[PDB]
Amino acid sequence: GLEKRQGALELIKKGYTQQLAFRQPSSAFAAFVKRAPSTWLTAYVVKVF
Repeated sequence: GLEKRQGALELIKKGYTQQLAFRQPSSAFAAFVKRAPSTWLTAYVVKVF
């Protein structure tokens, strides 16, 4: 379709920002800022990022 890529990039940037909201001070990630850090999720975030 083309031209629809720009709208896709905004979704990636938006998803990136949201994921940062769940980033704990330990630089790790989890389902919530309260739940214990998940080794897998933290590793997965790196894979996509």
